Amino acid sequence: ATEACLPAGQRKSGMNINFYQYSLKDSSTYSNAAYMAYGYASKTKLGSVGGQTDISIDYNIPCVSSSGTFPCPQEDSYGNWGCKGMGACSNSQGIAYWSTDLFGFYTTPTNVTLEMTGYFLPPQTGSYTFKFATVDDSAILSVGGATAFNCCAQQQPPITSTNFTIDGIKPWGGSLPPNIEGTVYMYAGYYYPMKVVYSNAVSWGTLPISVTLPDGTTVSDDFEGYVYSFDDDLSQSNCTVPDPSNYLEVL
Ligand SMILES: OC[C@H]1O[C@H](O)[C@@H](O)[C@@H](O)[C@@H]1O
Ligand SMILES: [Ca+2]
Repeated sequence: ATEACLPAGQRKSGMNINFYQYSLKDSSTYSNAAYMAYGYASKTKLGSVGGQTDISIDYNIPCVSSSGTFPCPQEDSYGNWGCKGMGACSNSQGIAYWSTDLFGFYTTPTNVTLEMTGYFLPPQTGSYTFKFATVDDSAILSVGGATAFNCCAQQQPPITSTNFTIDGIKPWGGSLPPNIEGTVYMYAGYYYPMKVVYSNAVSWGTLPISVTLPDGTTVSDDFEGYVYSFDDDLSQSNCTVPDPSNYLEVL
C-alpha cells in the first residue's frame, strides 16, 4: 500500500517548485539516482514559485536569425544550425540562456534542476498510470508518504528514497526517449504526496507529464483540481495514513 495523508491545514491549489543550480553541460550529475532523489538539495537554491498547476516543461532555446530572435522547437533545428522557417541561427546552442519560461521564474532554463512537490487528490479509487511522454534531460516522479515526502511535511528537506514511480534519462547526445509509465493504486479522497525532480543540462528542456485515471480519462499538462499544497504542520497528529484501505475512518 502507498502511504497517503490527511492534512488538516488550509489547502492551496497547485504545486510548489523549487529551483536548484545545475552546471551547464554537466553530463554526469543529471543521470545519477541519488542526485535526482535528494542530492539536488545540496546545490544552491535559486528560488521558488508556488501554486503551479500546469507542470509540463517545454523549453526551446532561441534562434537568433536575420529577422529576429525566436524560440526554435527542437524538431525544427537542423544543420549547424538553423531552424526551419527562420534560416541559419547565429547563436550557440551550448551557452546558458536566461528567461522566465519555467513558471515565470527568471533563471537559466538551459541548466537547472527543479523540484516540484504537492499532494495528488484522486477522485476515483483504482489504478492511475502516470506518464512522461519523453524526457530531456532527466526526471523522476515519486508518489507516497514513504517515497515522495512525509505527510504534513511538504517543505522539509528531501527524503532519501530512490524508489521512483517513474524515472527517465535521455542518454547524452542520444535521441529523446520513448514514453515512460508507472502505475499506482490510489484511494479516493486521500492526499498522496507527489514529487517530480527534473534536470536540464544544456539547451532544450522537455517533460510532458500526464496521468490516466482508473476510468480511462487522461489529464495532460495541467493538473488543476488534482494537485494541492499545504504548509507544513509537524504537530498534526493524525496526518499520516499508512494504509488507506484499512484506515479507521472517524467522522
Ligand atoms: O542529450 C544531451 C543533449 O542533446 C542535444 O544537444 C539536445 O537534445 C539537448 O537538449 C540535450 O541536453
Ligand atoms: Ca537538454
